[PDB]
Amino acid sequence: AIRDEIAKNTELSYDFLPLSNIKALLFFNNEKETEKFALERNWPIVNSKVYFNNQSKEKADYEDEMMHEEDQKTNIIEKAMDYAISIEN
Amino acid sequence: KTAKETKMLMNLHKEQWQSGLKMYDYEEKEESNLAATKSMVKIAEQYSKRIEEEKELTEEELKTRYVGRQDPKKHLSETADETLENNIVSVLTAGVNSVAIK
Amino acid sequence: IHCLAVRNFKEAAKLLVDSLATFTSIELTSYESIATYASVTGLFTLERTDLKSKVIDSPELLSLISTTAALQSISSLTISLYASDYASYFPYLLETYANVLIPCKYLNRHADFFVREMRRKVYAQLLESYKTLSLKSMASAFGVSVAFLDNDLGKFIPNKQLNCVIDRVNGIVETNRPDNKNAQYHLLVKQGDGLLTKLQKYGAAVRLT
Amino acid sequence: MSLQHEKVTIAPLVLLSALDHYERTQTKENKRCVGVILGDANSSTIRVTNSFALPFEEDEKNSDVWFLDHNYIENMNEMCKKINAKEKLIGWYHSGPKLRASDLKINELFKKYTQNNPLLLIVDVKQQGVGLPTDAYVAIEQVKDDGTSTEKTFLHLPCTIEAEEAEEIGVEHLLRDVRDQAAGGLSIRLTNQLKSLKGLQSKLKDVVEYLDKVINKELPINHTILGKLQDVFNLLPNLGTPDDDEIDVENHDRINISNNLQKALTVKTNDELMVIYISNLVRSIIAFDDLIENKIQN
Amino acid sequence: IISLTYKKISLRDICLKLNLDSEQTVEYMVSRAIRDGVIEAKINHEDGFIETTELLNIYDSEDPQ
Amino acid sequence: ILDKIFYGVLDQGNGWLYVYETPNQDATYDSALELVGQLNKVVDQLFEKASVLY
Repeated sequence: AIRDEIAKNTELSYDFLPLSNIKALLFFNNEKETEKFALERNWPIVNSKVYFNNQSKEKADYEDEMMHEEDQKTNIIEKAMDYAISIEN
Repeated sequence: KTAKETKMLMNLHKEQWQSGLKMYDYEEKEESNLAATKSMVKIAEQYSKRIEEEKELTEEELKTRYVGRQDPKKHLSETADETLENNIVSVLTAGVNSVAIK
Repeated sequence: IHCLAVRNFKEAAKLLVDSLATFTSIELTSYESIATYASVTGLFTLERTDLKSKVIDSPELLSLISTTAALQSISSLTISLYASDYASYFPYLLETYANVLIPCKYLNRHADFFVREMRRKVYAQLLESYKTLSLKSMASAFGVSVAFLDNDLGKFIPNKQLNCVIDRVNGIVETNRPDNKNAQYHLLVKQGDGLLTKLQKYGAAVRLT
Repeated sequence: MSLQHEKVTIAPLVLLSALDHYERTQTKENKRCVGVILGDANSSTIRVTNSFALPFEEDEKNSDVWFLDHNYIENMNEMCKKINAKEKLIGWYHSGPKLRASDLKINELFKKYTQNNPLLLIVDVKQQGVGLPTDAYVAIEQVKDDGTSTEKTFLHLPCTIEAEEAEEIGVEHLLRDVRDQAAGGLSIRLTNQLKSLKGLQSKLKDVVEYLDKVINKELPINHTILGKLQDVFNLLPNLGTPDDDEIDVENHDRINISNNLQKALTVKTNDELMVIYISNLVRSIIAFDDLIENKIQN
Repeated sequence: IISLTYKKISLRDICLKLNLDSEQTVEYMVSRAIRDGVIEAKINHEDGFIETTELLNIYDSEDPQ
Repeated sequence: ILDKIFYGVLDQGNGWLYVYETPNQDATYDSALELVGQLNKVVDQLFEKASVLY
C-alpha cells in the first residue's frame, strides 16, 4: 500500500522519470518488479520511462459520469430558476 | 360573449415566440448596470438622513414637520427590485439560447 | 493629532496638509512639529503624482526650508523617492528613524510599522517599471548585497504588494502583474461575508423581542 | 403602386368582426368568405379600422369558378366614406385557413379599385397557435429570373396590432383577466419565455417533414429554400470557442449585481421589522393603562 | 511560502533550509502536498528544480458562480 | 511608466520596451464596493435606535 501511495503522489508531480528513479522512489529491489507494477497500473513503458498522463485522465473522465453527481452539479439555468421563484413564493 | 370571440381578443402578439428568445444587444446591459449601482450610492446617502430622525412623536407628525416625504426608502426599494428582475431574465435568456441552439 | 495616534493615516493626511497653511496654535504643539507630520504621512499614503504637487512644491515647506534636523531628514527622503535615486535612499531610511520617528510621541509606536511600509513601497516602485531585473543590478542600486536583498523581498511577497516571483536557477527577478477583474472580485466577496453576518444576528434579536 | 405598407397594425375590432362575419353568412365546411377591409393606409403603417362581409359562393370542383358581386362592394363603400373619410378601400380579407394561388384571381379584381397594392389579410378561423392566427401579405410584383420572367407573389409582412384608447377600455372591460401577453412583470415574462421555447419546437418540426416529402414523395426540388437552410448551419454557434469564455465572464458580472441587490433588500425588510416592532412596544403601554381605566368605568 | 516567493527554486536549496534529511525526502513532501493541491507545483527531477504552475486567477473559471 | 505617459514595462534582459494599451478597470466593481461600504453604516445606526426594544 505504501508503494501505491508514493506512485499516486508522484503521478501529478512528474509524468516521465528515468528508470533508476522509478525504482529508487518505490524502493523496489529489482527493475522487473517495477514493470510488473506498471502493467497492473495500466501505464505505458516507453523507452524505460513511465508515462502517467493518458489512461488516468480517461478513466477520470469516465468515472465522473454517474447517477449521483448530476443533482449536485447544478446547471446555470437551474440556478436562475431557483433564485427567481424564491422571491415570488 | 362566446369563447371564440374571447380567444381572438385575448391573443394580441404574434411575435411572442420571437421576442422572448430575443435578448437586448449587450453594450446596453453593461451600461445600465453601472448606472443602477452608482445611482443607489446617492439614494443611500439620503437613506442615512432619513434614519437620523425616527424619533418625533407620531410617525405622521414626522412626515409633516420635517418634510419626511421625498422618501429615499421607497426609491431604493423600487430600484433594487426593477434591476433585480431584469437581471433574472437576462441570465436565463442568454443561457437558454446557448444550449438550445447549439 | 488624534488620527496620527491611531494606525489610520488616511484621514490624517487630508486634514494635515490644509493645516500647514492655517492654524494659530491653541493648547497644542508648535508649527515645526506640525510640519514634520504632513511630510511623514505624505510618503506613506500618497500616490506619486500627488506627492510632488502638494508637498515638494508646497509654498510652505519651501519657505520653511530646514531649521530642524527632523525636517531635514524627512525632506532628504522625499527628494530621493521622487527622483528614483536608490543608492542614497537607504542611508536616508536610517536617518529618519533616529531624528524623526523616536522624538515624535505619536509616531513612536508605529516605528516598526512605518519602516515596513516604506521598504515595501520602494521595492514595489522599481518593480512596477521593470518586467525583469537581474539580482546584481537591483542589489547594487539599493546598495545592499544580493543575499541581503533576497531574504527581504520574500518577506513581503505573501502579503501581496510587490507582486513578483523570483527565479533562482537563472538569477532573474521576474515580475508578474495579473491584477485585473480578478483583483476586484476577491475584495468584494471577503467584505461581503461580513455584511451578511451582522444582518443575521440583528434580525434574530428583534424577532424574539 | 406604393411601397408604403412596411407595418400592419390592426384594430381589435377588425380581428373580432371578421370571425363573426364567417358564421353570419353561414359559410363553413371549408367554404371561404371574402369581405372588404376598410381603413387607413397610403402610409408605412396600415391601420385596418373595420370590415364588412361580401356575398360569396365557393366551389370546390373548379377553383377557376367563384362568385363575388363587384358592384355591391363599390356602393356599400361610398356611404362608409361620408361617415368617415378615414376608411378607404385598402383591400380584402380572406378567411384562410391557408395562402392559396387561387387567392391571386380575387386579388386582380380588387386591384382595379385600389391605389395601393391590396392588402391580403388572412384571418385564419381555425384559431391555431399561441400567436395571432392572422398573417399579413401584400402582393409584390418583382422582376425575377429563375426560368420565370417577372414573378408576382405574396410576401410575408409581420403582424403587430394597435388599439384606440376607447376600444382598449372596452377590451379590459370584457376580460376578467389581467392578461399575460402583456410582457408585464417578472412572473409574466418568465411565462412568455416558456411559451417561446414551445413555439420554436413546433416550427422546426415542420421544416423536418418538408424535407422528407421531397425525398420520398418527390415534390420537385426547390433550390431556393435549401439555400437558406444552408446558411442556418453555416452561421451556427459552436462550443470550444473563446467566444464562450467571454459569455461566462459576462455572466459573473450579472450575478455580482443580483447578489448586491438582494442584500440591499435584506436591509430594507430588517428595517421594516424593527419599525413595526416600535409601534407594538407603544401599543402594549397604551393597552396596560386603558384596562386600568376601564376598571374604574365599570 | 517558498513557492509563492520563487518560480524556479532548486530542490537542493530547499533541503538545506528546512534541514531535510535527503534529496528524496524533499521531493516527497512536495509530492504529497500537491495531492490536496495546496501548493500546486511540478517537479523536474533531472533539471533539479521546481517550477510554479499556479493558476492564481480563477475569475476566468466557473468558480465565481 | 511611473507618470503613466505611455504605460508599458521595460525588459532589461532582452533590451526591449514592451508597450500596452491603457488598462480599463471594471467600473461596476469599483462603485459596488462604495455601496457595500454604505450599507454597513446604515445597519449600525438602525440597530442603535433598536436598542429601545430590548
